[PDB]
Amino acid sequence: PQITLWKRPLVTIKIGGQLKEALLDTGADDTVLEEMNLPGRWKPKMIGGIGGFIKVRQYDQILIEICGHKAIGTVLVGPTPVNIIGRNLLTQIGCTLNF
Amino acid sequence: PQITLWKRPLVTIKIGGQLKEALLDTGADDTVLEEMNLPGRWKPKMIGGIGGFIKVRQYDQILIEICGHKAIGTVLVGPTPVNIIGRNLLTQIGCTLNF
Ligand SMILES: CCOP(=O)(COc1ccc(C[C@H](NC(=O)O[C@H]2CO[C@H]3OCC[C@H]32)[C@H](O)CN(CC(CC)CC)S(=O)(=O)c2ccc(N)cc2)cc1)OCC
Repeated sequence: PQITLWKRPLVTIKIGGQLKEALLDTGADDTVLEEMNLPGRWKPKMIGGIGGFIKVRQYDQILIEICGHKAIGTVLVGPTPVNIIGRNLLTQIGCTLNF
Repeated sequence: PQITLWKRPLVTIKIGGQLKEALLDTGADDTVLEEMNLPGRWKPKMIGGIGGFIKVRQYDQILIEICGHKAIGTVLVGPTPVNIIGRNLLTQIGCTLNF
């Protein structure tokens, strides 16, 4: 689809078999989701945003469906203000900016 | 043009007679630029992201040229680590997400 930006570009995602809403965020290098339970091993990591740095749980090679497009990659879980899909998965679903 | 997301979507902008590099950021509601001494009146504001909030100065009706496309609207100025073009101006240059 083509998505205009008059409103936040929120889409439904499916991860761990559960549905959620997430923001397509071209300014995010990485995908960061709010606190949730995900199976498999995870490594503690840090990521920085406009307000400073936070501690997150890094899950590698995670299956995640974004607006009907499948991705498999790194998902960070932690106290982000909102669920964001970053460039590491936006590239996988073929997302581009166009103007 | 079409911008892929393999790397950060950085482009040249022109504001207050200065050229700068800025991130085209669909995750940012509003444009926030690194510290610069703009003229005119302003209002204090707090914007939040990963890590918490920062204090910024809100200027209204500021002209920004983004890749030769002219836009005018709210521009926040403060201690952001990166120049960020948010949705308030991305809409004005016809920018969309596509996959
Ligand atoms: C310590 C920093 O290190 P740096 O290298 C790069 O810092 C940054 C790089 C990009 C961004 C931009 C930010 N990206 C981000 O948080 O992404 C993080 C996860 O992915 C990696 O990749 C980049 C960082 C992490 C979002 O796109 C936009 N935000 C909102 C979003 C939705 C609520 C927040 C999830 S907002 O808060 O900024 C914002 C809020 C209101 C506004 N009116 C305007 C902006 C901020 C800082 O610079 C120092 C050398």
